[PDB]
Amino acid sequence: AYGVRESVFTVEGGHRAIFFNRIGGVQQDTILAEGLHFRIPWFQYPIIYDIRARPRKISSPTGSKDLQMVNISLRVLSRPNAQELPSMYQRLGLDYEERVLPSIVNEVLKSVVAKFNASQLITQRAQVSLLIRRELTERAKDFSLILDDVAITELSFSREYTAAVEAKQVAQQEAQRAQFLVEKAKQEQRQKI
Amino acid sequence: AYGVRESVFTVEGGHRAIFFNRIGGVQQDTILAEGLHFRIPWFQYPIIYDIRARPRKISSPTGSKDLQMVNISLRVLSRPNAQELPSMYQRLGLDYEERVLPSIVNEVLKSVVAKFNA
Amino acid sequence: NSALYNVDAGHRAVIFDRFRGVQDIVVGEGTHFLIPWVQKPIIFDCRSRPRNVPVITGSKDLQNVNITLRILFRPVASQLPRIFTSIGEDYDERVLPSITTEILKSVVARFDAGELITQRELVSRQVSDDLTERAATFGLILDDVSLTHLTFGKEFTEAVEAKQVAQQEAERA
Repeated sequence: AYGVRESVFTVEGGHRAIFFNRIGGVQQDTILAEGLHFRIPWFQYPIIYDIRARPRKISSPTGSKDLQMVNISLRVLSRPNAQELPSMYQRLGLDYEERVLPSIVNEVLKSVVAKFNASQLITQRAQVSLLIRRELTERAKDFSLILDDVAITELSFSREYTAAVEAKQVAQQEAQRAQFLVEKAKQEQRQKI
Repeated sequence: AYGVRESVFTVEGGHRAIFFNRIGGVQQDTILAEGLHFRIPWFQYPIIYDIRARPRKISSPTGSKDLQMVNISLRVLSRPNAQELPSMYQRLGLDYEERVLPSIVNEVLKSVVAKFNA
Repeated sequence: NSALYNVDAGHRAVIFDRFRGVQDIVVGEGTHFLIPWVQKPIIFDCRSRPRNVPVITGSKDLQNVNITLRILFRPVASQLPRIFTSIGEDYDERVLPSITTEILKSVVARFDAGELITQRELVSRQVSDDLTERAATFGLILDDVSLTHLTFGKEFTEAVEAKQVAQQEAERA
């Protein structure tokens, strides 16, 4: 009864089984889709890859065109490419996300965010976001990792830069309050008269 | 004795029973008023909706044309329409008040009060 | 009984055949028949599902807004198997965060708090249209898209209160 049990297996939930044949290792060009399939009890020991795109959040400080650290946190959604299921494994292992995404994402962040200043980076955040999205797509393309969507989930600066922008708003608010002070002065003048 | 017990039911107090048929789901256009009715033991499992208008109090800060937040709490008395009992359920479920009223009421308040000053 | 399954009202079922894979059609509500141990169903909600997405968003004037957007979304009935295969039943927590965050941030970066409150219709239409366009790719209808919870920083509140206090000081003085 165990001969059939270990011989035929079903793959479900958008998962793919790649057979690690004992003849030469991973059996290339034998990728299979969802459904049911026949697995050799010994020679073929399938490895299951979940194709559902798995988002990941990366928190990595990066330098800007203003030479100031910017702890920008980015969320990236990606899934393995169906065409190159074996070879990626052969060159990446069953643990490829933590083996590829950190290096590419952090290098792209440092090489892209460095070309913008804080004000331009935030006001034109769409431009830098889509530029980094294209860069990440191109970079991870070689790694067989299809990229579903690249977005910026957070952006923070040193407390001193935020203090500076808060002081800018303070200056605007004070230059606004000045005219109310002038009106109060007018009323006080009338009272004095 | 239990065959008749589960087969015929009485609806009272301004309540409507809509039958969830097993042939294709909710028995559309089979709505019935108060009184007594025959409910199939298995195929038709009625769901009871209280027609009686119910009130609800919504408290939520809202901006005004003066750019100031005003917590103008509003009470609304509403009941489901008798002519569309199935479809609403089909698209709302048995909990439509908490699923609809918050969004519509808060959006309406924000889009109406915001146009006026105190 | 193992092969006997029923999908409640306001819901849809997507059936997966082991010998033929996923389906290309979606069955309706109510009890249905399937092949035991081969045709496994999955139940998805067709009723408008609400969700709230509170977030701090950076406006062009570098003053962040603590803003909450409430969206009544339900998956497209036709493309339910497509999304299930692509991402699975965790289709909201795997997609809605990114699209909501990016849409709201892009909308907010256009203007500032004053321009945000002065024209509610503009921002409402922008968020609605952008979210609908984004969810068109993901095939999830937005039954209702509504932004109803606005909050700013203490600096802009200070500015508004200064304006109001000066205006009242006119009459008082």
